[PDB]
Amino acid sequence: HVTKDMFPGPYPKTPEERAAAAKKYNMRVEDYEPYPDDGMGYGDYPKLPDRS
Amino acid sequence: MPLVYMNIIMAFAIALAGLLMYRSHLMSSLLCLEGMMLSLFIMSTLIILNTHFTLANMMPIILLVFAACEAALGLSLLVMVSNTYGTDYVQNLNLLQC
Amino acid sequence: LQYGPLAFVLGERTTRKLTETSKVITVDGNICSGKGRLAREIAEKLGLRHFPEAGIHYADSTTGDGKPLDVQLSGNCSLEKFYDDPKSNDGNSYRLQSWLYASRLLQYADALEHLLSTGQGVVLERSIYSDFVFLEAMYRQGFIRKQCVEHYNEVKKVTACEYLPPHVVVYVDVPVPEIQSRIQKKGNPHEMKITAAYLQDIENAYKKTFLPEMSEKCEVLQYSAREAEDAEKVVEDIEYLKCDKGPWPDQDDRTFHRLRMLVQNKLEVLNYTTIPVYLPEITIGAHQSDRVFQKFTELPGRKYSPGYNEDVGDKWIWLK
Amino acid sequence: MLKIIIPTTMLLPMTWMSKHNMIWINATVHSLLISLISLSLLNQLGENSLNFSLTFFSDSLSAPLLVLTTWLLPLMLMASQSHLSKETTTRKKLYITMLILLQLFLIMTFTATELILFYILFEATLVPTLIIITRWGNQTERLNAGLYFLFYTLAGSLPLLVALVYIQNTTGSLNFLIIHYWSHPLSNSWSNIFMWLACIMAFMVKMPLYGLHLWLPKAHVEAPIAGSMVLAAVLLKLGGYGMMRITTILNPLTNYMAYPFLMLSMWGMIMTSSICLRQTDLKSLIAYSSVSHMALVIVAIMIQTPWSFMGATALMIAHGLTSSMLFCLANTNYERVHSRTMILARGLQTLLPLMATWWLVASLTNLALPPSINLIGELFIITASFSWSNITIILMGMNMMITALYSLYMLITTQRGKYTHHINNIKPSFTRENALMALHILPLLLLTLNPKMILGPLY
Amino acid sequence: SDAPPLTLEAIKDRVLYVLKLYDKIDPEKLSVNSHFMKDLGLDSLDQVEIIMAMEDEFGFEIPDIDAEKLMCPQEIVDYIADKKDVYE
Amino acid sequence: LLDLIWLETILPKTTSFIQMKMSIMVSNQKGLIKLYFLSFLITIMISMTLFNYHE
Amino acid sequence: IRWTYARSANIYPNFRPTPKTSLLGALFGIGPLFFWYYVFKTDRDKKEKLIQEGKLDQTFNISY
Amino acid sequence: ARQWQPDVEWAEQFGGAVMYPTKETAHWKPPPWNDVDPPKDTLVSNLTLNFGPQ
Amino acid sequence: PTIRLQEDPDPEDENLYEKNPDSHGYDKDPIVDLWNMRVVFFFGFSIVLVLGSTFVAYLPDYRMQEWARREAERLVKYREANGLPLMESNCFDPNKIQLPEDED
Amino acid sequence: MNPIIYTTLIMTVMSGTMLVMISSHWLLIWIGFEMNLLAMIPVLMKNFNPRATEAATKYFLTQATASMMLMMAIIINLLYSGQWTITKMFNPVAMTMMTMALAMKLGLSPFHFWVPEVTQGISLQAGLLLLTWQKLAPLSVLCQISQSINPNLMLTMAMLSILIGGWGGLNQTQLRKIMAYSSIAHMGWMTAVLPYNTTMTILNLLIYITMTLAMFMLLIHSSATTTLSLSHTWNKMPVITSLMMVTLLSMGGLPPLSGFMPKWMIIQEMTKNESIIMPTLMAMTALLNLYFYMRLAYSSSLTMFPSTNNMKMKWQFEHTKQMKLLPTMIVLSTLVLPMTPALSSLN
Ligand SMILES: CCCCCCCCCCCCCCCCC[C@@H](O)O[C@H](CO[C@H](O)CCCCCCCCCCCCCCC)COP(=O)(O)OCC[N+](C)(C)C
Ligand SMILES: CCCCCCCC/C=C\CCCCCCCC(=O)O[C@H](COC(=O)CCCCCCC/C=C/CCCCCCCC)COP(=O)(O)OCCN
Ligand SMILES: CCCCCCCCCCCC(=O)SCCNC(=O)CCNC(=O)[C@H](O)C(C)(C)COP(=O)(O)O
Ligand SMILES: Nc1ncnc2c1ncn2[C@@H]1O[C@H](COP(=O)(O)OP(=O)(O)O)[C@@H](O)[C@H]1O
Repeated sequence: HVTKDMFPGPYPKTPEERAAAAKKYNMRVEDYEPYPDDGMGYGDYPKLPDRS
Repeated sequence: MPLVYMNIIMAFAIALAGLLMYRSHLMSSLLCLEGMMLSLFIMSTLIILNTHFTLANMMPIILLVFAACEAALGLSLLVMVSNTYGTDYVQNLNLLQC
Repeated sequence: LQYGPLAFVLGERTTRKLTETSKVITVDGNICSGKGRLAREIAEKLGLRHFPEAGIHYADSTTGDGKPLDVQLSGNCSLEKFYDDPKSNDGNSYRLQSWLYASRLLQYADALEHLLSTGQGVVLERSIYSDFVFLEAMYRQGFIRKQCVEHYNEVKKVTACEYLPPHVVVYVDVPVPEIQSRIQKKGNPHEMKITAAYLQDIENAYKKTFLPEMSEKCEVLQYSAREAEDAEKVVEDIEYLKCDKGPWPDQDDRTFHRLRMLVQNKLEVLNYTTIPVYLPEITIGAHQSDRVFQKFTELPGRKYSPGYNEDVGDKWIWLK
Repeated sequence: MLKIIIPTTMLLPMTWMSKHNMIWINATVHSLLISLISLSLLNQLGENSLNFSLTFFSDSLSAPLLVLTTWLLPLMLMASQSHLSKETTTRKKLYITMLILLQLFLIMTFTATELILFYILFEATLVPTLIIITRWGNQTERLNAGLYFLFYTLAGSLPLLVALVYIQNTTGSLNFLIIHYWSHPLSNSWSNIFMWLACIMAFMVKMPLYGLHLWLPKAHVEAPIAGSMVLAAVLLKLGGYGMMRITTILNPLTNYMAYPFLMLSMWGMIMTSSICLRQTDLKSLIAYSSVSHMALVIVAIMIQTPWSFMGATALMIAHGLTSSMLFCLANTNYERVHSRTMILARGLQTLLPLMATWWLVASLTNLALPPSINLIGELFIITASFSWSNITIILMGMNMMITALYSLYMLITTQRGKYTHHINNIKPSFTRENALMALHILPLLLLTLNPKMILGPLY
Repeated sequence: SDAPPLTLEAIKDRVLYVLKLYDKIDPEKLSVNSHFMKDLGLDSLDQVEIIMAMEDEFGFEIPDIDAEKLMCPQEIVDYIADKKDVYE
Repeated sequence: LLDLIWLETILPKTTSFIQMKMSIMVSNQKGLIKLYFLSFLITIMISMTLFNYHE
Repeated sequence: IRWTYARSANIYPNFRPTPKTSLLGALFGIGPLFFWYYVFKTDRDKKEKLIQEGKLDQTFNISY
Repeated sequence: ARQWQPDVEWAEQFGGAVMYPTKETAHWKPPPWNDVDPPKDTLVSNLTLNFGPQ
Repeated sequence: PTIRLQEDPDPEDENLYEKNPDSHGYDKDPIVDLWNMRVVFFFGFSIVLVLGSTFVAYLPDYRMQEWARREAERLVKYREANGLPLMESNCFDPNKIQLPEDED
Repeated sequence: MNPIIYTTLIMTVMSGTMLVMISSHWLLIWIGFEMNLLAMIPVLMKNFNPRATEAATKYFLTQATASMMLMMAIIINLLYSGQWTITKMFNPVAMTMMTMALAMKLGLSPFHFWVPEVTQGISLQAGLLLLTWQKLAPLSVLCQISQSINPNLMLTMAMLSILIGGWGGLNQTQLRKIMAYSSIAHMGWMTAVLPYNTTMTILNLLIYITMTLAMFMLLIHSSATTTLSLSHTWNKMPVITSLMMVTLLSMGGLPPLSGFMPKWMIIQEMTKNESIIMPTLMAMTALLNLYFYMRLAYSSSLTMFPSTNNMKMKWQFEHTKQMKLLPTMIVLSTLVLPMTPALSSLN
């Protein structure tokens, strides 16, 4: 029941894309920050704090 | 080889070039086909006459016969093409691609 | 000797069987008009074969045993639930319309096969040429989408071009209030739900598109409700017609041979009904398609070819 | 040899003539009987091979592989019959036909006396596997997997074919006996280098070699359980077998040529063992472990010593059995929870204790616990590599550690801890699954008593 | 590929270009909001001629009932955008 | 970096990309006999010069 | 599901050849292979030259 | 759970006039269902002649 | 419709234990399931495993290991009884070997 | 078209081909080609539509140019030696002209452009005839004059044909264009081995004709001309789709199917002549044909595509016309590899 637009996508550039991605991952837009947009393949996934 | 042989072979080459490079009208390409046939007739006739190959004297006539068939064939197709488009331009024959 | 190129080559011709009473006739009219009795009476008086109006299970009548099959294995649509919920989001309306057009195409093919093989004429109730009026009504009442109309037009364009239109088009004219009175007197609860706008749309489509179009290639005989009850006058009016208008006089043995090759081989007739245009209303998923096909193949006489099902009494199978 | 081939062919009309409710029973019973009959090829002569006819021959290397194939067929049927319950009778018969055709092609491949017939059957194995994967796989990725599994193979095999026929034009024969007896040295030239590459690369990609292995995680993950069993257990061994047959004409070129492949194999076994430590999918972990073990086998074949060949044979047999068991163990939980994620279902030892015991035994055999034959093959290869070069132990040692580190990891992830609270559909283990686990594991432990059966011709 | 995605700006520029080519219009007193009869002092026949020029420029016919409503360059721009389905 | 990106990039993805580009180049023709027969003339000249003179 | 998909399938669609990416790939891919080739080739060349000189003390070395 | 099977969106990849759609072939249209194109409105003009008065 | 297609819903998996509390996991029909269990167990554990192991354990010495041991014992006894070396550095007789006549 | 007229036209096509086959005189071979073209033009146009007319026109133009070049080569050969027998040409220029003319007749690259268009523009029966029977006469003529072949030009055209067939087939969704590109690649395979062993050419032609006949008959039986139309066949005739998948696998040259036998033989023959690079490149290139065959198999038989409701009606009707040679053609297209040595009967 997880549809096509609920999966991680490419790196977000526009603020509307950032808000959409933040809502997709169930995060506050102020709290959502993806990995830097190099070619390492992280894409849209949020960069969470490195705590264990 | 005599210079006449070279002239006839050059005539065939010119007719082939004219057929291979298309302008709009299909009738011009059909005329180029007919010219190619005429040059072939002349060349074969000259060779057969020079060598005195008697039984080959009927060979050019047979050529003409099939030339007519080809000519008729082409004209038939042209009619249908015109009937579809009101024109014999080859740029209308592009419904099929590669 | 099954009819084919060999039968045409030696002997069998179509024009030798036409006997001036072939006259493909269709008797059209609005909903609940008495076109059925008029069609039956015309067939009886003129000695023609009558075809009852093609319904959801017309194809079942001509295959296997004539008994109808289950709705989920044949049709997969319901007219009663179209009357109940014409705007249902399961796409029953256009599915029913497409199935009915396919049924009418098959029935027209059967009628043409009969006429071209025996020379006897046929009488039809509606046709593929007039199936569209309901569609237009369905579109003007908001029952179907525009995409369904476009798909219907594609299918009609690739299907109906292959056949000859009927000789005679008979139209039974009944006003809308009389239609509503007849519907109320009929008693079936589902037809009670037909609004006047739907019937008016059907009537408008008929009178504005079908008759003007057919009159160019066929002769049209219009009759009111009162004068449609006397079959004798209609029959004698048909008997004194000059069929010098449409493409039928232009038909010779070779075109008849092509048409007869086409009207048999029902799969070639139905070829373009299932064009791969993916409308949600008529598209069936892979799992449902597989399940329904497996259910169909388990019917008593459908697993093999007609003469090879031993469970319905076929014998001598090993020598056939 | 027809005494094994003909019954395998007879399995086809027998399964096509059975009832709808009796296909599995008949197929399993007669496959077990065929395995029992094939068990008689282990009586090897020592000096030479068992030459049945001009077409077929048996060897101390071929016989364990044939026995493994014949034994793996009934286990594949047992694992298959669960997830094919809702399937139609005809399509079930087609699936069983695919498995039978695969077995027939494998048993004819392992005994062909000429290289061209070997090539024909070794390529013919592609069609049933591709059909199985692409038709009865579960996810949308299966198609892609099939494409990989096809073309990665063929890009390797088409040059070999050319090389093969070229050899027969210069030598006059491709029969293995004549090829062996009339062997002559390979000079150092570009032509000989490219002939070596064409003779080696198909078997390299079938192993698979590190760098040419991308087809394997896809194909093994997306395949159905029987497909994964046959892919890991038997098919990966084909290239290995091929190498041991083809290296007899490649000397002394192999001494210098083998360097890039040895470096790739050692460093790639390290890489794939490390990859297993971070894998969210349970099937992918087993696939990468297979890659590491086959890298060890590649090193053993490349260094070309009798101890290395014995270790390679033992490791091929042991890996086949262990990997098939691990795939079946994963498939049980996948059927329970309909997902392949490793951390989804945890603490399963509390709910399924005997399955936890099977998991523990499979994990112990995977990390080469002595005196299991996995350890025997690994130790023989390590000793031969040490003789080849003393430094190799470093890499070897590293691999050993990492293997345990991921093996127990998988166990600890799936059996220990606390169960997931919301997963409430974990029913008790069926007798079929337990019997499949036992039929996987008991021959593995039994073979320890008589290791010489699986040590190959160099014994 | 076909013509690029025509936008509102290009439509407006083309409309003013063909409007300034009209001889009965002062090239600098014309603005996008100028009413033909009022600001430009044109007649009904001049407006009809302007619609003919519009039809020639944008390659599609305009019926009389609509053309009776186009009374300034901006209305022409809106009509062309609606007919060509242009959002920006 | 290696298994999911670069080993993918070099062997299979490059093959797919190159074959797709070549297929697009080869198959995308306008279907006009004028261009085809011009190419035929070029081919005839090339065969008559580069091959017929080498014998 | 999102975590698994991002860790497995979403990586290549979001990959760009970059000087950092290219350099790291080249290093971590081919550097170790060449290093190990150099080490093993040096060791084996030394051993073979030592054998050719008739000095290795290979007594009782009959298993290989 | 059940095996994945293609759906409409998966099917439409193979419904265009050509694989691998580029910018030039995006305007290509699939051929008609039957191999029959609609007739063109290429009206053939008749020849108009003045017969007389002279 | 806001739907894309007419599709069957994904069914829920059925428990074999629900209708057959002792169902062996082989088939829905209890009789066929029980006989599948019986045939699998009898032909795997009973016949292939037990008989096969026994047959493999008692395979005749076709590899000629006892023969080799006895031959080695005889040769060692003879060679050490007559003061001859236990093994020769040359596997083949140098007398039947014709080396190239000149090495320079 | 009258059935008698169609029978006469088919017989005229076949008799022109046979006249080419049995003639010892160059003029009679040319006459056979002319008769074949004359009778073959109407067959392409049996079902009248603009596309069929365009295909017929393109075919006529190509074949007429080829015939004129053919006659010019004959006349030059006669000029440089008073010979009419088809044994071996006496002038390299005439040989080049003849080779180019026969390549244009066969549709080898770079004269391949007309084949996909003409195949797409005609029906499946006309396509079957065009892609099976029309290859016999030029191949027979090429086989007779094989010892005069310049190997460089012939091999260049064959390699170009293989490459272009693969690349063009990679991009198609219409089944007729896929078949045409397969034909181009297979013709390249046929002509690659011609200067070495004409028996291999005959064997390749026979295998290709059998598989093409099976393919076209399966496409006529399930009346589909596009990929998506063929995606519906499984819901009406699954056996047809299964047999089609097996035939497609055979067309890809996969062992142990019949399609593997020609390439294999060709490859080994080439290795007898110290030709190693070219066969390797040809096989690695035929991988592309295999790829798009596998794509068609994926869409047609290995997965189940969504269907339509009206298909239920088609469940109630059988096929009134049966093709008598389809099962034998399928069996020959798949299971004839073990009978490989029988090729000695072809020489
Ligand atoms: C769950 C409950 C657990 C607790 C209960 C357990 C009770 C005690 C069990 C512990 C048993 C202790 C084992 C000790 C070994 C004794 C048996 C041993 O002596 O037999 C071996 C013999 O074993 C067999 O040879 C090896 C097993 C054969 C393996 C084949 C498996 C069957 C085929 C199935 C397919 C497998 C596919 C993979 C194949 C490659 C050794 O043979 P060998 O010392 O020399 O004998 C020399 C004298 N001979 C030659 C005259 C006979
Ligand atoms: C999944 C991807 C894996 C792909 C593996 C591909 C590796 C293939 C190895 C090379 C293939 C070509 C070998 C051809 C068969 C050898 C036959 C032979 O030995 O004959 C040679 C012919 O050798 C050649 O011609 C080889 C030329 C190569 C042609 C094709 C080039 C393909 C690319 C080669 C380099 C890549 C090789 C390793 C790739 C590994 C995979 C990444 C000499 O014969 P003669 O003509 O008689 O000459 C001696 C007397 N004058
Ligand atoms: C090449 C040589 C050509 C020369 C020959 C030309 C021959 C054509 C002659 C045609 C004559 C006619 O049709 S006669 C035309 C028909 N009659 C009228 O137009 C008068 C009634 N109209 C009005 O009064 C309006 O209010 C109006 C004043 C227009 C205000 O227009 P606006 O709404 O804008 O304000
Ligand atoms: N194409 C159609 N679409 C929807 N309903 C149809 C269609 N054709 C027939 N029907 C239904 O068939 C029912 C009875 O048919 P009709 O001819 O109108 O009355 P009668 O049975 O008296 O002849 C009507 O309720 C009509 O709606």
